[PDB]
Amino acid sequence: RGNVFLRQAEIENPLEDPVTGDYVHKSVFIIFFQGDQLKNRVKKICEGF
Amino acid sequence: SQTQGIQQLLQAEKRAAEKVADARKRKARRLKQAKEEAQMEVEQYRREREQEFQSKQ
Repeated sequence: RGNVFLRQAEIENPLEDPVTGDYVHKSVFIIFFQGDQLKNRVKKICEGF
Repeated sequence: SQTQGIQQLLQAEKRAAEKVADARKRKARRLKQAKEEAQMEVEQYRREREQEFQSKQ
């Protein structure tokens, strides 16, 4: 339910994944939120995926 | 561009910190008022006790 701006950037020449070997393109779409509960559950979710 | 609103957040928190600082000043001024009131009343007490001492003496 988060509503803060988006620090956008893109990664070119995607060096392989550290542990598998997949040279697949990457990017970052980052946002910051104040709620501690969010800092728990959102990060739990992202670790999940 | 988005740093504009991040700076808006910093403005809000700086205003809040100004409130905390002025509220610490309010605490300290309350302590000063406590000192002044206590010294005022104990001065009245001391004067009264001296007056009763002189009257009884």
